[PDB]
Amino acid sequence: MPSEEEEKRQVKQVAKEKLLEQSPNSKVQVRRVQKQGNTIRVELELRTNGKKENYTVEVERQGNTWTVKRITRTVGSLEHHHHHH
Repeated sequence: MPSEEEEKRQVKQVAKEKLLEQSPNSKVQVRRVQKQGNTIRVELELRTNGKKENYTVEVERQGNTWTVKRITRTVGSLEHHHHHH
């Protein structure tokens, strides 16, 4: 029986390893998970030297196997410095 509880264990592991394939110097941790039918959107948080990029590895159920639809990264823009020197 494909136990739903075990499905999180698989998907979040696939998700983190993909981010570790994109950036082996970074240490990734799970941030948020959403079961949406076949497609699980797992938000993760990838931490690096002076970087912290929130990703979303959107995985899909094809048969028994979990395939990555996309790896999304948080979009950046110019901010307003709270601290001024």
